Amino acid sequence: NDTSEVMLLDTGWEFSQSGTEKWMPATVPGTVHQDLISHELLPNPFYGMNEKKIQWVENEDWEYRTSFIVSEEQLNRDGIQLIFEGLDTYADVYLNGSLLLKADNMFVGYTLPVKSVLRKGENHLYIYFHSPIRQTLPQYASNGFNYPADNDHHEKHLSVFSRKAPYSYGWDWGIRMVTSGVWRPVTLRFYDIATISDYYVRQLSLTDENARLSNELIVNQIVPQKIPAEVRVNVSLNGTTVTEVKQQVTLQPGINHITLPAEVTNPVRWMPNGWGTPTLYDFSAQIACGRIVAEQSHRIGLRTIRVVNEKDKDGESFYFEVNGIPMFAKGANYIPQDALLPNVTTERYQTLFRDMKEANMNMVRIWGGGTYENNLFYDLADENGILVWQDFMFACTPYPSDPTFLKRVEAEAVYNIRRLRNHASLAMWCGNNEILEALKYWGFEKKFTPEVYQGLMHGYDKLFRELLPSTVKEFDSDRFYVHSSPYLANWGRPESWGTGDSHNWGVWYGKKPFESLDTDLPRFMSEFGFQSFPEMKTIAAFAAPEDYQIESEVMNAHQKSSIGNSLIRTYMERDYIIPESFEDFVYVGLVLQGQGMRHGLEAHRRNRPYCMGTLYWQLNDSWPVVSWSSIDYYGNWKALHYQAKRAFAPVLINPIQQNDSLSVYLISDRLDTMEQMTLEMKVVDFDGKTLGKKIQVHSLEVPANTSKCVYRAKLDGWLTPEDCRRSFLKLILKDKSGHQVAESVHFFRKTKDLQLPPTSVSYQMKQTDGKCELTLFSSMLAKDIFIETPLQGARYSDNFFDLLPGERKKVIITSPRIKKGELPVNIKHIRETYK
Ligand SMILES: OC[C@@H]1[C@@H](O)[C@H](O)[C@H](O)c2nccn21
Ligand SMILES: [Br-]
Ligand SMILES: [Br-]
Ligand SMILES: [Br-]
Ligand SMILES: [Br-]
Ligand SMILES: [Br-]
Ligand SMILES: [Br-]
Ligand SMILES: [Br-]
Ligand SMILES: [Br-]
Ligand SMILES: [Br-]
Ligand SMILES: [Cl-]
Ligand SMILES: [Cl-]
Ligand SMILES: [Cl-]
Ligand SMILES: [Cl-]
Repeated sequence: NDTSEVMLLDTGWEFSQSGTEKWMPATVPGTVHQDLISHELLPNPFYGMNEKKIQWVENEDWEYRTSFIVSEEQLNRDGIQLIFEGLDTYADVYLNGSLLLKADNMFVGYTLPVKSVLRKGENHLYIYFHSPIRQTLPQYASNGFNYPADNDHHEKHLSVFSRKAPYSYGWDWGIRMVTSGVWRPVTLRFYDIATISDYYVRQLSLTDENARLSNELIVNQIVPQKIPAEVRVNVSLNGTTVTEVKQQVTLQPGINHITLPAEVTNPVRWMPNGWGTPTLYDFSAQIACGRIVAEQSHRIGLRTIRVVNEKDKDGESFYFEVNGIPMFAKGANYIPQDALLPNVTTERYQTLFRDMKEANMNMVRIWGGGTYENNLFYDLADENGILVWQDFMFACTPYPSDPTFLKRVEAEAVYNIRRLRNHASLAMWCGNNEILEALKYWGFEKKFTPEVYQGLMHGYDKLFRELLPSTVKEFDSDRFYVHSSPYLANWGRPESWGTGDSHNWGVWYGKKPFESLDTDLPRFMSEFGFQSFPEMKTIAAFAAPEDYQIESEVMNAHQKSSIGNSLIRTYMERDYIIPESFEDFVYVGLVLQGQGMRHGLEAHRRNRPYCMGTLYWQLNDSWPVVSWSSIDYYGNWKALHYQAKRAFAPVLINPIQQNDSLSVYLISDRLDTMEQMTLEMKVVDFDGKTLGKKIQVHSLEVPANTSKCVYRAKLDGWLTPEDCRRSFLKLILKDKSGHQVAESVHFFRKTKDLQLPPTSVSYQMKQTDGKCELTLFSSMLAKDIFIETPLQGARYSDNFFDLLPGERKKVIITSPRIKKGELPVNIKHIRETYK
């Protein structure tokens, strides 16, 4: 790209527990915990009872040192900057006897001029990480109250005083690992003349005919002379130049602001997953001085995203309009992929997005108790067509709002807004998670004096209704901001449900049946969820076999909600026979979470346009644990992920049965209307025999982006109560010429009420390496089958599906670990779980 040289400061690091004077190799980027693990100085934090055994680390200070060589020639570059992309958290950075920086914000990158401090030959970098605990003890002691951050698993809730990942202090699905270290990359850049400080591609307008852009550059010129330069912007697509623009300047010492207009005629639009291609242009900005001294590029998607949040007859709408078209949101809430962030590899990020794209998602919420994710994450969003709802990193508690804290947050907000604002995927900012809800409804007013309660309320506005929205207005002015999710709606207050987004925790915390999701509807569901134990191979990764009960102390260990086990059983008993064995119980819990949650995903799509989106809680896990996730820590899809994929299908046949009657809806998120369609249904018993005749509804239309009822029949006089216990409804949708475009299966009774016949799923297996093709067969219905393998991270073409009486079913299992010579397979189904 340009004449600069970058040195990656990523080898030869050592670390030491302060005071010990003992030093050992470290891996950077990394964490103090991981460095210790690598030297068997801590046990596997995720195993067994090890949480309590690793806590001591957070009471210690930790130092990091590296040496590097700089040549005479490098020292004669005009400028040299040391960039820290992340320091967790209170870090005194020393280079060659100079204190360059007192870092105090995990979420901030720092760029430091170092030429004048560097020496020819060897150079010594030394970082002192103050314990974030010991650092904030005195701050907590000055405060005279304890903030109500219940997810902070310590008597003193110190999390709130630090700009550090909230979940690192513990969460209701997470381990407490209050770590430190150089958590993103360290780079030393040697350069001439200037660097591009920021390159913002600002979209001014977009029509089918023309995209107008403003290319906004901040150049930091490091020499004392005035430098004539030419600024060049090349717009390209797939390696071919689309437009090129050019601007003569004379760069002054310090910051220069340069703006160059560019246009793209007949622009190829970036579209979300399901609606077309996630087209990305390449925008390259160069500073040319006679040599290209500086260059920076962004991949740019050309699209409009408008969040429509307006008063209406139903209350206040909350929806996303994309490229002019109201887009029903289908997705999940995302949390950190690990307790130790630098352990999340490029491959792990790629697989997560594959999992989202494959489940037909078009949106993800990066929830406020994690981090502002790394550049890769948003790059993957961009190229997978997934819209991104970005919370600022505040969750579930009120926070300080003193001048100095607000200054720190302002830096963090400016840094990440500029970092993220060029991404096609970025759709909106949200000030926090559930803080206004908490302040209003979680009983804080009986916990604090009236004066401190008032200070919390005034402090709320300072941060979330003044500082954050005004910063977004300044630096990202065409992006929506909302102060909180949920902004008004509260799950115990039906009158508030028509106003904006909902976290419906009536299911789970309120003990409400899954069927309540058909009647308790939001304008937009930004959270709802249900826990499940992960499958046995994940349990085995943290527990010995003597530990495989629900309430072993092990298992308790890996259940951070406190309530969760009894809720699971309470809900399971409503719909299923509770199995006697721990492993059968784990299996039925996976089925339960998949079935109840997908009934909600279905209600929300069915009730469009009243409801315009659904993001379940939660996509993923940070470690081996019992949680609300659809994918466990090892990347195994639970039933819920397969069920999310089905419920998010572009076209879906949705049968819904209430008050002894059946409706069938056809739901489409396609951009085109389907015409001359036939819905075909037939009642089949568990032995495979059709009851009565096929039912045909011909001449159906399925308009773009609609949910519509095409069929209703009462059960009474159609099927007897015994038929209902003994048969299912198969439903297929076909075009004019009889091509199948969709299919569903419907059961008339709760699973515990079904007269399931004893049966064996037999299978044939054809195994090559990387691969296992299974052909399954059962003469009778096998209900909710789980094809279970011991192979961590094995991917399946399908799983957690009903194998229909007599119907062959092909399933492909893939894994890099499958060898050309036989994969262990155990097939479970509902009837086996009880006598
Ligand atoms: O309890 C599970 C999850 C939390 O992990 C997370 O804070 C989320 O915002 C939420 N709201 C209600 C419950 N939940
Ligand atoms: Br410099
Ligand atoms: Br600099
Ligand atoms: Br200027
Ligand atoms: Br990174
Ligand atoms: Br108080
Ligand atoms: Br606001
Ligand atoms: Br137990
Ligand atoms: Br019913
Ligand atoms: Br069902
Ligand atoms: Cl261990
Ligand atoms: Cl940046
Ligand atoms: Cl139903
Ligand atoms: Cl059986």
